[PDB]
Amino acid sequence: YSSTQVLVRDATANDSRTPSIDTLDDLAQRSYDSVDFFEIMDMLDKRLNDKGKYWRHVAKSLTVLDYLVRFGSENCVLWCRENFYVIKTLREFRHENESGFDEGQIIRVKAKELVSLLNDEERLREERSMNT
Repeated sequence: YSSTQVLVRDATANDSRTPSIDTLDDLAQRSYDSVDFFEIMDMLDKRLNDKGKYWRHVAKSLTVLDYLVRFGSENCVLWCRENFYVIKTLREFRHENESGFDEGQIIRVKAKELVSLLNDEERLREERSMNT
């Protein structure tokens, strides 16, 4: 029974837990309600715009977005198309920790893939056709 604010905040929290499928699928289901959608995308917008030490907000928000564009509301797709700039800037996201370790690498990878997916509307439609 968790609120949508708490669910989306926990899913994208700054910690090393990756969002659970349980959580991604509940988000996806909730994305079909216009009020929940507002809440989910509000938080994801904030977190995708984070930088530097808060890279985990980005990485996780990207995972959520990647799941929503396949399993959530068609509005999740339209949102990414409307805010495509945010996603595209993430293909070059950098954060080197003070040990000289690139944490951005996986974000780049995912952002490159999601931009690719978004631009290949026929492939995206095929995937979306398999959702329940």
